[PDB]
Amino acid sequence: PCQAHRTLDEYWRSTEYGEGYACDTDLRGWYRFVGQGGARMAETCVPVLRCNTAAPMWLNGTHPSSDEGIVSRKA
Amino acid sequence: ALNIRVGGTGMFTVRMALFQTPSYTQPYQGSSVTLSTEAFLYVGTMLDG
Ligand SMILES: *[C@@H]1O[C@H](CO)[C@@H](O[C@@H]2O[C@H](CO)[C@@H](O)[C@H](O)[C@H]2NC(C)=O)[C@H](O)[C@H]1NC(C)=O
Ligand SMILES: *[C@@H]1O[C@H](CO)[C@@H](O)[C@H](O)[C@H]1NC(C)=O
Repeated sequence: PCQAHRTLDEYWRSTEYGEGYACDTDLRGWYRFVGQGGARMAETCVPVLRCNTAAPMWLNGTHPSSDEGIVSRKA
Repeated sequence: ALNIRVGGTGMFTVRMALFQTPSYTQPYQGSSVTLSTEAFLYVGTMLDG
């Protein structure tokens, strides 16, 4: 878990980024969000055509607190 | 000494690919792109010859 992960340092994945078309067909596994974009990903539905992608996603709900374990969510 | 002179011609391999990202990282594997005119392009050319 917290020891086995691949960091992702992509400054373009920010909610601020204007528009692109990259699509994550190949992202497999646990990943660590690091860089200027931040440490956590989206929490509300960001408006369309952001994050270098025509149709971005987002986690609905909230981040689980510390010491909560494995949590199931539907992005 | 008998000299048999032969010749030929070859073709080098040169390509391009649309990088799906800024910083020119990942190629595009789809056969067509439908984009917004305000978005930006990111393409480069390789040399495998
Ligand atoms: C995220 O967690 C799930 C749950 O442990 C991992 O395994 C998936 O589990 C579901 C539910 O049993 C299966 O239907 C999937 O086939 C499992 N996925 C795989 C790839 O084996 C899942 O691997 C984890 N996903 C990532 C991207 O790390
Ligand atoms: C995701 O959470 C949002 C915010 O609470 C909610 O409107 C939506 O129904 C949730 N989606 C699912 C599939 O439960």
